[PDB]
Amino acid sequence: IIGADLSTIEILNRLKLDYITEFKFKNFVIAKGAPIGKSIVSLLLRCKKTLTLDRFIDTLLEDIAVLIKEISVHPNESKLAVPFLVALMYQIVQFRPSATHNLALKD
Amino acid sequence: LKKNMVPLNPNRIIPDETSLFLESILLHQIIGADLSTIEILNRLKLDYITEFKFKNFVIAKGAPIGKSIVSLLLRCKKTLTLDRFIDTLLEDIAVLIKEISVHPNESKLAVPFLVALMYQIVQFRPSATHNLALKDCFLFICDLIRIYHHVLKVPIHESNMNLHVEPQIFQYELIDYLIISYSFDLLEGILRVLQSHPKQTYMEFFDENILKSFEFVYKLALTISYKPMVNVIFSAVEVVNIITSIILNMDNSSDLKSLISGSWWRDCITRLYALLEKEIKSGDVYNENVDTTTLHMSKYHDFFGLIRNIGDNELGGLISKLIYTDRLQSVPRVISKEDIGMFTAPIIGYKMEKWLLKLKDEVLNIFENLLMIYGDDATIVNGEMLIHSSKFLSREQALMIERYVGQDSPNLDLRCHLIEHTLTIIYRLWKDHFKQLREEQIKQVESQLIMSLWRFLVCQTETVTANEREMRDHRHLVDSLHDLTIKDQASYYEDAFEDLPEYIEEELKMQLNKRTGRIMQVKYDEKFQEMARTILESKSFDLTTLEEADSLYISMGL
Amino acid sequence: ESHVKYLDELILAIKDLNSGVDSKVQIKKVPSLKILNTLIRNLKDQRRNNIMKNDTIFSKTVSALALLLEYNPFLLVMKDSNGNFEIQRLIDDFLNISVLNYDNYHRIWFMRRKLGSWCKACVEFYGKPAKFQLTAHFENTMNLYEQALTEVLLGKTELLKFYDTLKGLYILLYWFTSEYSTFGNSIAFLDSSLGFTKFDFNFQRLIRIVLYVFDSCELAALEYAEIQLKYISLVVDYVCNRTISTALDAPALVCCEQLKFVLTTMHHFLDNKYGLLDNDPTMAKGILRLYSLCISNDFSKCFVDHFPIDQWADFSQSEHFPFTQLTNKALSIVYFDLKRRSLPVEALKYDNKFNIWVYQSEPDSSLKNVTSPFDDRYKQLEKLRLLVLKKFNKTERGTLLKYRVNQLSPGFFQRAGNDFKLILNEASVSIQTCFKTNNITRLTSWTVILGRLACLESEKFSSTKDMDNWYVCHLCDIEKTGNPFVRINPNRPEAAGKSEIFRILHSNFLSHPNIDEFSESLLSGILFSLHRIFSHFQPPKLTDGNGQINKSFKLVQKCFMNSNRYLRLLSTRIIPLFNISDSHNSEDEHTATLIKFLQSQKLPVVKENLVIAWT
Ligand SMILES: [Zn+2]
Repeated sequence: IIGADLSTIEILNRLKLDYITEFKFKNFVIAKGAPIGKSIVSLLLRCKKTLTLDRFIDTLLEDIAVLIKEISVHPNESKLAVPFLVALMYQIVQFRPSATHNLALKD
Repeated sequence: LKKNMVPLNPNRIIPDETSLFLESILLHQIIGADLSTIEILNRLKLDYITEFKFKNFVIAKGAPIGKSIVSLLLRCKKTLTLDRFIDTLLEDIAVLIKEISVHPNESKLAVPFLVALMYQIVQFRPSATHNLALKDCFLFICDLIRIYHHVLKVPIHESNMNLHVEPQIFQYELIDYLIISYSFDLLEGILRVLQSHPKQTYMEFFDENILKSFEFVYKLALTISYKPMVNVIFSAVEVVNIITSIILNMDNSSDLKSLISGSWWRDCITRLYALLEKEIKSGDVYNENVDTTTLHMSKYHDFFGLIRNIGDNELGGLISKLIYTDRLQSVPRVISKEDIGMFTAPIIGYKMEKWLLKLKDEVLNIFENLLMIYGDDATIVNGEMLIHSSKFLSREQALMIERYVGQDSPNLDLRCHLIEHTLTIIYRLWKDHFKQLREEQIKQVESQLIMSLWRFLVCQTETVTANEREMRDHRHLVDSLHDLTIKDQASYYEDAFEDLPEYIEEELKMQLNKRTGRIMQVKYDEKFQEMARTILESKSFDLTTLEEADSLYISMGL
Repeated sequence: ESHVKYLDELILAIKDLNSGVDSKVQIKKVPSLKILNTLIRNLKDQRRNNIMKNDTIFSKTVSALALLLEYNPFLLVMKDSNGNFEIQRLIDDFLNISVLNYDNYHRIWFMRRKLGSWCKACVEFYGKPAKFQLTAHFENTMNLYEQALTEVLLGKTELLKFYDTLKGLYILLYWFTSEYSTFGNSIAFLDSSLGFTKFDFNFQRLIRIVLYVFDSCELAALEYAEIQLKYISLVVDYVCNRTISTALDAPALVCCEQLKFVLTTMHHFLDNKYGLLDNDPTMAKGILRLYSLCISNDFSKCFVDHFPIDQWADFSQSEHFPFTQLTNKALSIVYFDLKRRSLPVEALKYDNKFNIWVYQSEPDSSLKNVTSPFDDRYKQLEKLRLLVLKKFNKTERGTLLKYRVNQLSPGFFQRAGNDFKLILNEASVSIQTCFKTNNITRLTSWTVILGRLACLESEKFSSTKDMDNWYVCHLCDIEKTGNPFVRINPNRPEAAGKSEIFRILHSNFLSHPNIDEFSESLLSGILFSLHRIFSHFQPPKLTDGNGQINKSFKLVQKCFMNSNRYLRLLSTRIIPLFNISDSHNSEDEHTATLIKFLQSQKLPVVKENLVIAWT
């Protein structure tokens, strides 16, 4: 994002979430003290092999959405990961607009 | 008209090979480590080099190193095709390994993972790695090993007043053991991807500096006066195998041979002779014992390495516990040295014997190769392949007959394959290279040559097997482990071993029978009886007189 | 049926040109080569369509040719002077029968093992002039098949030529993907030991070339899918037999990169929906075998990263995974085992019906095909599936002597078992009673058990050890450097006084009134067991004074001068055990007894082990 020193994934390599002790939605495990962007890039590498593009997109959308969701609805946890995950989600959406199926857009 | 042809694919997805290579770098992980290699390098900084830069490969002072690797990878995926992406990565990671290495104050923790990453870069597509990159990478890894000069130069025995009051720390020793072992493994990997290139282009790799640098590092690995690291001995002799194997399989073989002096081989082969006469005993592999006589695989370097899985990888958890994994640091995480070691299984000793017996098979295999290179006589095919190989054959028949029959170890067959192989290393030396078998050298081993041939010709009596009923009773006694092996192969892993039609297990009750004969040391194969017969009985040299020979034949029958 | 007697007379005709005596190899060109007319007669009686489909008159047909070429290694290198030796003529002719027998895994394994014998164990007689004329011949006939594989990209190729090109490349890659014992150093790209050769990168190049061809073409012929399954069969055979194959555990791998290659190759094979065919076990066998190599070892992460399975799941359908009922079933079992070892212990319960641990099933069923019970008669599949489902149980782990008592007295450890006094009495009642004369094999198994139990008796007062975690002996099985008789204890317990298994051994075997005819194998077994006893216990006194050689040293007299060399060199291994004691040998009289025994063999065939028995 324009004006930032690091890349968005490289900011998420510097973020942990220390109140959610174990995040997991669908083999998207984050540990307690682990870097979050470690888990994003693990999901990305794992789902490049498997999924084609229209499924790789909505897999990323629902997984990063669930992560934004339970970071958001929490009383004690800081929400610093959320702007960069929303910017990352925007980069996921607009990359190939023909490839993003519109039920993913609805959700 | 001709509606036969196979129709093409109109939407062929030729996969982007540099994307696959990017992904294989990003999820490269060495066996036993928790994090990936790039994900370990995200946790490493270098805080004495204040600014690293070679060719737009800037690392800051406190930045993660793997940040800069993945920045280089993403930046050079767009631009370079695969054969340039490879050598860009090779020279950039080489310059980073170089100036982390030649520095007085800086910790070298990044270096094992950068060497393992470099190995992953080399072997990914062996056709894509151009061999000038291989030449530069080979020279870099050889003088990288001469930088880490002291790892393969610890003395045999220490002072009596070498007090072991010391913090007893293993993390720096673990790092430079990983550096040396991954470096030798990378030398093997360079030469086997160079072995896969087309056979007209080996001279783009080899010059004077290649062979001088490997001569230094080969004298360094197969040591004489220092404590052996067995990890580098495997790779250092497999390099010599690749060298002899491509001298055999190139067309312009003279340029390698004219590039190699006689002193290179006669310093190589004496260390191979000193390696072939070492002992392989299960009960004291992993022991620390008397020097240079037992191949022993030290406790303090027991991990896998980049090609082959050599121990039980007891130091694989400590590679992951060498960093704090929630922190960006330069010095290592403290590993206590005497916490390891805790007694359950000597099966580990059996499989380490399996590797060491394959190592001796490797040594006498490259003997078998360089008989065929130097078919004419030289300094090196010079009759001491009667002395050392017949000493080896005689002792590994002797303590096979005295010690190993009925000891229910898996390693008996391979140990009686070695003798069955080294007879041929005698035999083609006898039949096809007699012009250099000097008369003074044959009588140095006239005991052991004749006795070793006699233990093959004793099997022509064969009043032991002669049937099927008691041979399977013998293989309950000596070879039950291979019954377990063939039943596990038959019920799980072999396509031919189901619905066995009473011609495929009547080959099994031929070959288990000849296997247990060859293990029981009576009834070897008839071909090896003939090869041992046509050395002693043949009149190329009078080993025995006619009244001394029948004194040997009466001790069978005859 | 018509020419089984013809081949049975032809093997006698081959063995009839042996020699004047029983020793015959004839490695040199004899100055009478008439049997090459039989050689031409052999392979020309093999490429035909009528009765080669019968098993026996093909197996004997090729066994006759192997017995011809075994006892005549000059026929291979006889230099049919076009430009080369005739083994180049033998290879490409031998390829045609194997490509005509592409589907039957018996008829190509059996051909390639003897093709291994014809170059490994037969062109060690020639070396340099005749190693490099067949290791170049395989490179040329492999260059030809990988060259002709690339002119199907330009589309002007044929179709049956495409078919037999794929099958011939399959057979050439099938020969070289055996274990190292098949092709030794006979071929210069299979040369290296340590599990990593020049053929490995070449094979990984050619399989990527044939996958590139499979991507480049487009065809839905059924038997093209049939020959397309054989490349993943070949790639699972490439990795399943470079394994070290320990005792009863998983056969551990040597190179993680080959596993990564095979998993990526068959995952690329499943992604493009290549090789789907009805009731064909091949891909299911590959998935189950490769998961069996990666159950809980160091390669489980290497399995789950390079063969990703959790993206074909689709729980909501009875067609549970996409591919085929066998492949979907095997992949469902692999998915079940991965999901089981993912979940914690408390999240899973024991079935008490199928004896497998299992998690809470589904809102749907989704647990049928994992335990349906298993499929049609594909005999390896259901045992692969039993191993995958039952390796989680963490029961009494498999042990060698526990195997050989469960192989002998079946179903023994349904009781206390690990208590030590009861197995001695079970062996005693089976060693005193249940034989009349029939067990000339079972008694040898009983005496190898009495050998191994003798060590396990010695490990108390060596009071912590147990029956289950006793893999091998620390003294009789593993061995160390130096003098091997420093390890055995002088003041170890005496055999008759404390070791009740020597009481068993003397009660049945050494006091039986027909020792000079047991059998040779039962003598060797009782000598092994007595070696283990006298290495773990002090042997009894060899003489009190009343003549009296004590029924075990008498067996050393009986076997030390015996006709076969095996009993001689095996009975010489216990002559040193008599020489090591105290309160029997403290003032050196057993030594003098063994000396005046070894000074009394003036017989010529005993000269070998005597020199051993002195030393
Ligand atoms: Zn024992």
